[PDB]
Amino acid sequence: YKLICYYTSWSQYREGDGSCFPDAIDPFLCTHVIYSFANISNNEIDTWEWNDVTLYDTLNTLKNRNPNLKTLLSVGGWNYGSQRFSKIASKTQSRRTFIKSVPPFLRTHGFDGLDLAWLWPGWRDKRHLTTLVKEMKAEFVREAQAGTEQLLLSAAVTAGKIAIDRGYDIAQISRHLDFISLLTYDFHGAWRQTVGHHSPLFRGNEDASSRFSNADYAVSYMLRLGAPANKLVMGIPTFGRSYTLASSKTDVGAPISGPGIPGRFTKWKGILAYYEICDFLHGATTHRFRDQQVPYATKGNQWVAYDDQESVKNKARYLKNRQLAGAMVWALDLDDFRGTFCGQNLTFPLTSAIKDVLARV
Ligand SMILES: CC(=O)N[C@@H]1[C@@H](O)[C@H](O)[C@@H](CO)O[C@H]1O
Ligand SMILES: *[C@@H]1O[C@H](CO)[C@@H](O)[C@H](O)[C@H]1NC(C)=O
Repeated sequence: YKLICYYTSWSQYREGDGSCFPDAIDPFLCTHVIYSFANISNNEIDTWEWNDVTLYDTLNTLKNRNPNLKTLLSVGGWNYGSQRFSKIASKTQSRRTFIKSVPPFLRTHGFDGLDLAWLWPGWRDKRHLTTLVKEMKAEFVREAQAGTEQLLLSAAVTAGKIAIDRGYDIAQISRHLDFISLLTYDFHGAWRQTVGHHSPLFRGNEDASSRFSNADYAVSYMLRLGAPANKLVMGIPTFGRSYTLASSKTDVGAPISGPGIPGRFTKWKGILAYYEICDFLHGATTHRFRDQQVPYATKGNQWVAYDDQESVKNKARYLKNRQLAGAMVWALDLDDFRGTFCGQNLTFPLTSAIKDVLARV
C-alpha cells in the first residue's frame, strides 16, 4: 500500500513551532514524499522559492536514512495559473520544451519523478492534459534507456464530479500514470452559507443537496470512469476548515458569516493545521457526524470541521477494503510534526495512524 505525503515549500516561513523544514520528516513514515510546488518558467520546470535547491537537497538526503524512500516534485499548484498551465500544454512547442526539461531537472536534484498538479483544467483543456500525460510518460520511458530507474509520473485530481467531467479523461490518463492522488477533502464550497464537512466519507442522511460530495462517490466514480483500483490513492486531509458562525445555531444547516479566524501559526482565514486544532479542542464542544464518519468542533462563534485519528484510520480501512493503492496525505507540515501539541508525545499522529492501519491484516 502506498503512503504518499505532501510537503509544502512555504511552511518554512511559519512563526516559531509552525516552521517546518524537510529535516523534521521521519523517513520511514511515508513511501513517497512529494515536494510542492515547482514553477514553470520559459516553458521549463523550475524552482519556486529562493532556496528550493537547498530544501530539495535536505529532502533527498532523507534517502540516506531510508534508501527505499521515493520523492517526487509537484508542478503547478493553485498559486499558479490554470491559464498558465493551459498555455504551455495546448501548444506543441511549449509542451515539448516543458517535457524535455523535466528529467534532467529531476535527475540533478535527486527526485524520483514528477507529480502534475494542474488545478484545474477547463473543458477546452481536457484533450491537452491527455496529450501531456501521454507525451511526458513516453519521455520518461525514453530516458530510462540511459541506465537509471524510470521516473515516476503521477497526478493530482480533484474529487468533485463537475471538475472531473470538465477537465479529466480518466480512462486515458490512468494508463500512463503510476498513480492518481484523488483530492477527497474539498467537498464543501465557499459559496455555501452554512456549516458542513469538507472530507466526509459518506453522504449522510439529513438532506442531500448533493449525494456526490463525499469520498465514496468520488472513488466509485473514478473506478467507473476506468481508473484501476491499483493506481488510485485516496486523499486524506490533515487540516481543518473553520467558519465564523452567524447565530447560536451549531448543528446541521447552521448559518455562517464567513470563514473562521486565522490560526496562530498558519495565519490564513478558513484553515487550521491539526496542531492548531488540538489546541482549539481545549474548551470546545465536540461532535461526530454519524453518517459521514468525521468530526467537528465548536467554541464561541467558531465551528471547525476536521479529521482526527479515529476518522483517518476509518478512511484508511475504507480504502483497504476497496483495494485501492494507498492514501495521500495533505500535508505533513499541517500534521503535528513536532509531536508536542496533541497531548500524547507522538509526532505525525494523523499520518502514523494511517500508516499503522495500512500495515494491518
Ligand atoms: C499561505 C499559507 O500559509 N497558507 C497555506 C495554504 O496555502 C495551504 O493550502 C494550506 C495547506 O497546505 O496551508 C496553509 O498554511
Ligand atoms: C514563476 O515563473 C513565472 C513565469 O516565468 C515568473 O514570471 C514568476 O515570477 C515565477 N514565480 C515565482 C514565485 O518565482
